Amino acid sequence: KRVAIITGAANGIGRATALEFAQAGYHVVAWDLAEEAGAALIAEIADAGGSADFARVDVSAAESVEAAVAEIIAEHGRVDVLVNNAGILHDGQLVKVKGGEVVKKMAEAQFDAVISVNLKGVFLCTQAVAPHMIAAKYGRILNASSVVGLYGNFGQTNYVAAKSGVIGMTKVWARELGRYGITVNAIAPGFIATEMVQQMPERVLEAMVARTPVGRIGDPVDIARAYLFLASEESGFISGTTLSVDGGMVVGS
Amino acid sequence: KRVAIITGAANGIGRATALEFAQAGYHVVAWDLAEEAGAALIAEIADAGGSADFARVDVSAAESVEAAVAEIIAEHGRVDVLVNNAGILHDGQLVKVKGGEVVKKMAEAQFDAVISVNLKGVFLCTQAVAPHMIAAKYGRILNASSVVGLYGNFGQTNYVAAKSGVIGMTKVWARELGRYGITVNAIAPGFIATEMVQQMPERVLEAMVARTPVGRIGDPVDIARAYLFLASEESGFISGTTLSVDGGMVVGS
Amino acid sequence: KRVAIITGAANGIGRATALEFAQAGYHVVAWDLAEEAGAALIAEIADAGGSADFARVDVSAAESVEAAVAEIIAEHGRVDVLVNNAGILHDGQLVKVKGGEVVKKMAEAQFDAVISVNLKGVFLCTQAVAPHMIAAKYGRILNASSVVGLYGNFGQTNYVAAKSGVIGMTKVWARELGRYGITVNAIAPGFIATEMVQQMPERVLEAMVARTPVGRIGDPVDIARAYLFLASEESGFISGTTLSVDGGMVVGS
Amino acid sequence: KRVAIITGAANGIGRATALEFAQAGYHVVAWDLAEEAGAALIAEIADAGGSADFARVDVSAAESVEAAVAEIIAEHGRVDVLVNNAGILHDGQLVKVKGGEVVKKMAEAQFDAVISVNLKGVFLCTQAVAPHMIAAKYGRILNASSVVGLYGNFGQTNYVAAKSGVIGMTKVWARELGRYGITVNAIAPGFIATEMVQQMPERVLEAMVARTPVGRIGDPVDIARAYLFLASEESGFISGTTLSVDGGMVVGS
Ligand SMILES: NC(=O)c1ccc[n+]([C@@H]2O[C@H](COP(=O)([O-])OP(=O)(O)OC[C@H]3O[C@@H](n4cnc5c(N)ncnc54)[C@H](O)[C@@H]3O)[C@@H](O)[C@H]2O)c1
Ligand SMILES: NC(=O)c1ccc[n+]([C@@H]2O[C@H](COP(=O)([O-])OP(=O)(O)OC[C@H]3O[C@@H](n4cnc5c(N)ncnc54)[C@H](O)[C@@H]3O)[C@@H](O)[C@H]2O)c1
Ligand SMILES: NC(=O)c1ccc[n+]([C@@H]2O[C@H](COP(=O)([O-])OP(=O)(O)OC[C@H]3O[C@@H](n4cnc5c(N)ncnc54)[C@H](O)[C@@H]3O)[C@@H](O)[C@H]2O)c1
Ligand SMILES: NC(=O)c1ccc[n+]([C@@H]2O[C@H](COP(=O)([O-])OP(=O)(O)OC[C@H]3O[C@@H](n4cnc5c(N)ncnc54)[C@H](O)[C@@H]3O)[C@@H](O)[C@H]2O)c1
Repeated sequence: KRVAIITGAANGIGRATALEFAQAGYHVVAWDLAEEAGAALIAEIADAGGSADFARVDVSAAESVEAAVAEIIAEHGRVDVLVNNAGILHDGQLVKVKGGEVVKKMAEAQFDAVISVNLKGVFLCTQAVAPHMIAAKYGRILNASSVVGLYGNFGQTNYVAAKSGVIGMTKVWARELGRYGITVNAIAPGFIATEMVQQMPERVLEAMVARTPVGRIGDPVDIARAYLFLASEESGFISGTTLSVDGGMVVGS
Repeated sequence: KRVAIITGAANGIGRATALEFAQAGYHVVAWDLAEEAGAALIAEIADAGGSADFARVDVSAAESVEAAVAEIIAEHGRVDVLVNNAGILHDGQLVKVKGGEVVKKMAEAQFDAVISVNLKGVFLCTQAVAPHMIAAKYGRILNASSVVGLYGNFGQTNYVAAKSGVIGMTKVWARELGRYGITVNAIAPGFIATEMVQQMPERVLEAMVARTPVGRIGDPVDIARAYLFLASEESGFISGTTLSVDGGMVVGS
Repeated sequence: KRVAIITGAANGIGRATALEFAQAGYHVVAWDLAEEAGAALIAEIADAGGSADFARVDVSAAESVEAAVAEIIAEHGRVDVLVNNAGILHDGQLVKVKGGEVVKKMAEAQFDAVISVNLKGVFLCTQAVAPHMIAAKYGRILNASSVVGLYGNFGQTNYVAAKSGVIGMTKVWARELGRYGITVNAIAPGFIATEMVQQMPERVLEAMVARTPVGRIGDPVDIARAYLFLASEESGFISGTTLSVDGGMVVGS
Repeated sequence: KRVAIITGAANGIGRATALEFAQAGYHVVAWDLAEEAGAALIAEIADAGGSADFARVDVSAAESVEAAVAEIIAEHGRVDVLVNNAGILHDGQLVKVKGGEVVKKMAEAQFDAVISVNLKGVFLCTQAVAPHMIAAKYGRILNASSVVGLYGNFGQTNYVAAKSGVIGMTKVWARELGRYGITVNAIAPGFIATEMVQQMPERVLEAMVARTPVGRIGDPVDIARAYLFLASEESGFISGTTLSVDGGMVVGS
């Protein structure tokens, strides 16, 4: 069993990814802040007869991430795959104006928070697993971007900055780590039925479907399967790329 | 069985993709100009326990394409998949000057021939199977682009025009056909050792590999499995995209 | 006097560009199929104290292009700038299915004619001018692409193929011709108020503006001033790029 | 006189941009940390008969930025243009290895410092001028990206993240601000002859020119001119775009 670390595993796309990798025979190491959801995931994988650990790790805390990787290596001796999927949102206009003045603007903290998890988290986790991958002459680095990182989107300064930034780091690490048997790719999901989207008002959802050529909101499973494909020992000639899984949706103006 | 049309099936990437889809349990229809190699493909397929047909088809000839699609429908009733992989190269600088005179230039015919096969052939083939995919409310269209369609390349005015335009058409068709259960994607391969590439000077291949982060020339098999994955019934939320399989290679200037 | 060839000069963007370049002090050579509007353009340029010639040229016809470049060399001894702006539209769905049958489809000739003018024509004009730019060790090649070359669009298989493909050739030629003092660039306009556009249903034009961030249809002079800038002898470090002038409009799906 | 804020104005591209805007008749407010160099710039602009102020502003510090904008509005009543050109570099591999042993890795504070100036600072500055531009129904936001944000680059994890992220933020702001007469664009310079590049070894510089189609390193004035064009009151239909000024250079792997 190859070992795969999936961050943000306790919910949504990471939950699906975690499940898919386990069913495929990976030993899954699941990272998240959400401990109850974490244990629930493990219960789900045990019910499906898979092999996996859960660990409470903050991807944006260097000391937390370093300690987590050391424990994996001491227990299992290898990290084959890292999926950097942990994320957060705090949308809002740069400045929101009505009646001759600013009624709201994106809080400096809201900006910093989203960058810390969605950009800096990717850097920390990858930096931490890389030396092991190099020594093993193998690895798979898989980074969560977004369709929104390609086109931009209203109200998503911080989130777009992070997710376009993640594609950039993916291109760098592709170049640096190839010569060591490591590939580095990103995935850019469209609208996916995780909890945020499933809570959207009725009119907004059906417009989102109408704007999507294939005719639906995507499922976490769609992305999980995409990560599994990219992680294959047979996907050694795929590196430095961004695979869109967005039902053909392009974010109009 | 699901039916997959693979154009340019007789050699290289087409041949591997044909062998690959039939092994996965598709019924393959192989189209190519090269009858001898086409027949041998079918033989190899049938010996391995697969099912396939070959037909001599010039993808650039509308009448040829239309008849061949009608034959398939008459025999098998369906077209689940089309891989538009057939292509040719005829490289050359736009213009080559010396002694104050043009001494060589990309001939009109050689511009036209690459356009005809690599661009127009993709249009004709897709256009012919499209109505059958619509009625069945299911389809997979898969188009052969190139890394060089992304970045451009010295000496390839014609090939790059075709391969960049193929991505354009991929985006249109995704828009037009998604409503009918059809996805439309492209693959853009990097350096892949087909016949011609295998016969390139050792020194040149070495420099090509040196420019490739994962550290080798690619194999037809790398591409074959990429189409297979995009062609999956479980890959229905991937559409309008360009999947790069280039080992991380970026064509620098 | 620097000499600038403007193709499709009789109307729309081309007409504004010729007026613009002549006002800046270029000697303009206007190429178009439409002599009536062509000859009037020159009259107006002359009225304003500028310098310009008109020639009836089919940019898709190699002989007619070659002869016309020769005539310019014989008269003026030089070509400093070529603006490949000549274009045509013939839209339509790839196929249109009803009653279980194809009731309309993009005709082979529709596809071909747009490719011929919008892609081939750019190749022929650039090929014919290039040796003179090479001898002079100076040149500016400027290619008409479209916002729709970046994102694709419903109903535009042919137009998108050609415009995405024009960007591809722009990248090749930049690579081939830079060492001779020549830059090669493209512009991708959004919604611009030329003939057909100005005649579109008010309600449709209103929808198009609503999709445009800066809140209006563009004007041909928006484009003409962008070519002039790229054409500048002080724009010699811009090459291989695609300048978008689209008011921030992104063609949603 | 329109008012333009140029950040990182004391050296390199910022200095040339400040001089170019002054010569165009803008009142320039130059921002930088480098005070002596700040005074010298003002003295240069005075010698050329222009109008300009210098202020010591750390773009990464919210309090400093908002105090600086408030002083501009109190003194001049308007901010027409912001060029966010300030930047820093701290290069190095994610993980540097020899002997299957890690000899260096990108320090966390190294990652954080570059993100702080090159990404967050852009967000702070724009956010600080934007309400005034909205009130006035006019504005030009112009963000410094890099060719490296397009293709990635060995040893530039932190810098590429920032510069690719800046492009993302550019796309968000285009969407949000267009309705108020405000445009938002990025420029992506190639290799430009500022101090760092100028200090490069002979052999590395040679190869850099060799790999640049137009045959030289760019000059800061190349980029100054491009910012000026994009900031023109006649460039109101240019928004949401990234103009490359890189001499046709594409960063090979
Ligand atoms: N779902 C979408 O609509 C969508 C769209 C586009 C792109 N994406 C990408 O897919 C990724 C996951 O999206 P999602 O929809 O499943 O969201 P999600 O909320 O369902 O899951 C995020 C998980 O990450 C965890 N998490 C958060 N912060 C963390 C930290 N600092 N350390 C560790 N763990 C942490 C959360 O607790 C949560 O379980 C995102 O990073 C995003 O970039 C999603
Ligand atoms: N192999 C590479 O290095 C590489 C790289 C980048 C892109 N590609 C591409 O992927 C595709 C396959 O490349 P390949 O390397 O396998 O080339 P290939 O020469 O090995 O195979 C091409 C096949 O298409 C057939 N063919 C040609 N013209 C035709 C026509 N008019 N009608 C029908 N059939 C026809 C040929 O007979 C041949 O069997 C190509 O179209 C090309 O666009 C290849
Ligand atoms: N105007 C737009 O809305 C728009 C938008 C996006 C991209 N473009 C591109 O910019 C260019 C100009 O578009 P436009 O709106 O000004 O359209 P237009 O119809 O007003 O002008 C087209 C001109 O090209 C000429 N022309 C056509 N065919 C020719 C041939 N074979 N030889 C010579 N000359 C020829 C026509 O006579 C006409 O004068 C087009 O090539 C188009 O691809 C335009
Ligand atoms: N010149 C090149 O080779 C090149 C190539 C690509 C992109 N760029 C980009 O264009 C921009 C300019 O590059 P340059 O080469 O001209 O750089 P430079 O180092 O010459 O100048 C950068 C300026 O920013 C100032 N600065 C730094 N931190 C600051 C802070 N926190 N607050 C305020 N001011 C601060 C510096 O003192 C300096 O004057 C950069 O942002 C860079 O991203 C440059």
